Amino acid sequence: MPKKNRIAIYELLFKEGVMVAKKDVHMPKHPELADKNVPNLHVMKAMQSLKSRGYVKEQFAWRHFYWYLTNEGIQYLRDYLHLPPEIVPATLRRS
Amino acid sequence: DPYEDFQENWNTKHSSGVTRELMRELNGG
Amino acid sequence: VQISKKRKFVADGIFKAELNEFLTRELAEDGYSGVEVRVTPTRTEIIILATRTQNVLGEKGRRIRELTAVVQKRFGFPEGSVELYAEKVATRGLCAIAQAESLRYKLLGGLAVRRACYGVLRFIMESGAKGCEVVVSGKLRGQRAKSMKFVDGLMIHSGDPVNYYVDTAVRHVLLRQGVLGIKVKIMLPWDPTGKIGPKKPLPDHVSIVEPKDEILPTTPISEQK
Amino acid sequence: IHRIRITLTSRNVKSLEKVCADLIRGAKEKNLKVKGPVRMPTKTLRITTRKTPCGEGSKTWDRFQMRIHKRLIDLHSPSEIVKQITSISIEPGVEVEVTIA
RNA sequence: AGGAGUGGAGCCUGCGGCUUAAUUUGACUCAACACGGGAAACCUCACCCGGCCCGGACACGGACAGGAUUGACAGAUUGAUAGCUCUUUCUCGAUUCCGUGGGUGGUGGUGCAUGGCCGUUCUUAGUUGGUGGAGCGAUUUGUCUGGUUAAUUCCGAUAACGAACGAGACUCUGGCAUGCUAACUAGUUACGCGACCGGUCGGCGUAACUUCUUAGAGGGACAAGUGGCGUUCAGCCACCCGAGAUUGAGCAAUAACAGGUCUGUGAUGCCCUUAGAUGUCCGGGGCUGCACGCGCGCUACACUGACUGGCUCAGCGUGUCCUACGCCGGCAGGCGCGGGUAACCCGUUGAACCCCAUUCGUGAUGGGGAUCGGGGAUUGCAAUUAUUCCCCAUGAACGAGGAAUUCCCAGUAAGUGCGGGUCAUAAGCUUGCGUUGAUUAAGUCCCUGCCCUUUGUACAC
Repeated sequence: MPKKNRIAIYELLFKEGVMVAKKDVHMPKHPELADKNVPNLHVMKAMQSLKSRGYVKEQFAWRHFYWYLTNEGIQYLRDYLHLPPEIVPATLRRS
Repeated sequence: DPYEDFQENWNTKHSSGVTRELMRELNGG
Repeated sequence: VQISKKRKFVADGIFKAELNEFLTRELAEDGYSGVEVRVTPTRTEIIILATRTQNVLGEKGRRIRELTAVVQKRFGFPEGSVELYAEKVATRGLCAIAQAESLRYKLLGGLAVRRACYGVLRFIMESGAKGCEVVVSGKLRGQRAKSMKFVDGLMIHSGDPVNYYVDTAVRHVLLRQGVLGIKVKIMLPWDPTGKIGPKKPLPDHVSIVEPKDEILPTTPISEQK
Repeated sequence: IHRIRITLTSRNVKSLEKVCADLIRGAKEKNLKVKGPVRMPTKTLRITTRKTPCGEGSKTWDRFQMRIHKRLIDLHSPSEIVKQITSISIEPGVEVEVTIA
């Protein structure tokens, strides 16, 4: 894989924290990460590599993969995206 | 579980052992 | 143009089937009972039923926030049009899903089949049901498969009252050496709705009121008022 | 103003007729000239599946159904009051669709 | 008692068997064999012949920025523009590779390791506690000699009383409502208008209203009335009034099969396999091959018929791919125009047997169309192992079918078409629907098989 495909995957794992898929290998475009031309294979196998680290939660359904944040995934992302902890994601917006 | 052991094994080779364990469970000790 | 009413009404079904399947698979530990999808063109809210509803939310409303974004980015409809509502169940003892996952907790918790099934049976019959049945099948002891029924109370097997007076649940437990599958049925009681049991009675249950003793007359009393 | 028509489709009949009765009673409350609930020919979708998963037994079949009752009430009233009446009796299991002018 | 048959012929499909590089495989009495939604041109797809890819996460050590990897034009080899490999010796900045560990994905194996589902005993009428009786007890009574019922359905006796599951009830459907609710996406009747002879209009717009048409609520039938037969009891028979005095299904107990299904599942245990991969893509074959047996069916063997005109009637359904209309063609088909996400458009769904006439007249006929040669047109990346469809030819057996054997008691057999599933192309299959519409029976245990009670056992797998 190239490195620029992976870097837009962690950004929607911080503010919301979840990432779904399709389990379609030959699917040429992942439709949620449009305008980047990343295949479904290159987000699905990347999250398979991330599940052996222990940073995404595995839950399957009829067809779609599902991947949640881990509680240790916030600290691993806040340095990899080089973010300050002063900004708050959707965890503590309401009430 | 001595009750379930007794009800399963009362006919088998281990019938006297599960009988003794059931009686141990029932009559105190 | 939109889709036809034939294809619309079925597509409302495959939505609630995949949603309920994914919800069972994820929330099979916190006692998931069922969804209620109230559709509205403004916000299609999804009401989650659960046993311990405060533990579904996470830390001050944290865990269900993940599921909101999951169901948002999954089914194509945009954000701000769905509201999750983790609601406490009415009675856990009168839900077949809530009991057939509790028996999985005790079987995978290393307990005897007799005491587990009879404890869940005791809890269901003390919860107010007219009767229930728990069947645990598989390699219970050895490597020839047995079954084990635990009948208690009344049960219906035939005719249209089996559609709303019972509720069945089939759960597979995964042990070390195979799969046991449990089947739990509960025959729900009466109470024209107290939100428990059907309103309709059993269709062969005739109930006859007692007559009140009218005061017998002796003389023709012509009482003006 | 002409052709103000409300589409009421449901999967069951009892809640659909209750919603129809509430809308007709509310249109009686507004004192409009109201074509009542007409009754379209109900559609019934047939799916006939073999009952077995493998294909061994005595060729028994299943017969599933979905009965979609469809009603239409009609009004002759301006557009500002037809939105007030449809927003009150929100109820699950039914589906509402309105058309105007 | 009968009716239609099947078994006989051709053809179509499914099994054995012979072959085959491969002709993937499950299933063998009811309870396999038009079943695996199994009508597979590629995919499907397992099988056979080859050829790529890693889609080997992660951890360890090495190679390691003097590079591990990748695309590679041209030539060679190939089936390829497959860089797959040799030369051509350049990108590609570690995205990797080698080993050690260990995962993975498998329509690979066990369905006798399992779950779930389904089939069967059996849709037969069975089944079981509680408390009370009787027994030292195993056990028994209830759950019965009998009458009755579709039914352990009931009466009736009665040491039992009450119950419960199954049966019944229930749910859906069919039949009745000139009573009710309503209806410009359904109409009737009437009024004008228009047309042609007071008449015909599926022709135009208003108007009363729901009979027709839709679909809700509710009635309605309960062996209720009468007469027989009944321990005159449960109930049976006949009739009257009535739309109806059996509508047809769905659901279905306990206890069981070493029933089928890992090939429907990210249901699953172990086992096998994992980079000349049992993973997976690509391409080509095969699944269909054919001396012979066995099962579902279709066409028929004619005159109660065939050929050609004419006339006249449905219902359940589908539709973004269904189709209205004008033109060019023998036709399958080409063209453009619209409508329909649907009681609004196809559609008044102008169906076929049936009917009314013409011709052919008992013969291997023009019956019956198989088998074959040529074209033509569609769907597709692709039609040769004819995918289908149209038009010309050729004309096979077949003269009512032995032993045997299947299904059926009323809008039922049987004839006849239409729709759905499969579907790019597609029905001889199946699942539904309407149309025409009968013969005979209203009984029994003789056969097939199931159940109960008195025998007796050397039986207790």
